[PDB]
Amino acid sequence: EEKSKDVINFTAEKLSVDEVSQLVISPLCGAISLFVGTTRNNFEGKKVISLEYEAYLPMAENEVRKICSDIRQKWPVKHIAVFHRLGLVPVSEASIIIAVSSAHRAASLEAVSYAIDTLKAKVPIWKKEIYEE
Amino acid sequence: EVEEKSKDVINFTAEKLSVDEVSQLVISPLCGAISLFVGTTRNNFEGKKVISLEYEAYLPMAENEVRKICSDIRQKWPVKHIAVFHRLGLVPVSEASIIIAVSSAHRAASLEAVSYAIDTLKAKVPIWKKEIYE
Repeated sequence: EEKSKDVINFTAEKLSVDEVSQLVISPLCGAISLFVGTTRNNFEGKKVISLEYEAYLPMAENEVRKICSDIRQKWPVKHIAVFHRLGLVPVSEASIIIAVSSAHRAASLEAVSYAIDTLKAKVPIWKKEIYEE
Repeated sequence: EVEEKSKDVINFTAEKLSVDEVSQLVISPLCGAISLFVGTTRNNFEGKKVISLEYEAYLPMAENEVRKICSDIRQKWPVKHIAVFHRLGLVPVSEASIIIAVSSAHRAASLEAVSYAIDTLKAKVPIWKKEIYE
């Protein structure tokens, strides 16, 4: 018997795809799907050196919990993890990592896609592009 | 605006797979999205307890089929790097038998590519799995 987990974290720290995958590991699961959001080095023509992220944390957390609850109603997932970085996120570093685990791949795949689309659509987190001055 | 040659990294190996090492292979400054799928040995199958899965790959056919998958992906979606690692031999419970990673400018490509990749690999690539019980 293993209680299912929702691990949600907003943090200024560098996100590690390894540490996050570990959080959703289970012997009852055969699939883990992940999404990693990275700072791309350009936006509409100009060179980007980093992205800066801000949020109203309480609200943001609450919205991520809604997403988790919704996921668990539509799919038989086991563990979910959602990490978002705040502050400056330099090029090629991760601003968001999501991971979901399940018995079979369909659930985890569909869950992760929904998670990322929904988070981008519904969570109060903003970004400012930092260029070269 | 440097050119960075796009990569297809395909590997069959008896070694333990690392989700970190595989993600590194598809990293790009031109990409904002990396999607991954990790296949793990589940500890049961139709009632009975499983201790490991054993995988055997018909080669080089299995490589050739993974290359087809990569080519097909690149015809429909604007992905940048693809990586497909499959472990062979005994893969104990909770360890990874397959890690697929795809990167792109934007998330739709990488999400869609990875699902297509895993479904298609399970459908078309000649790898035999035998359940090992207790």
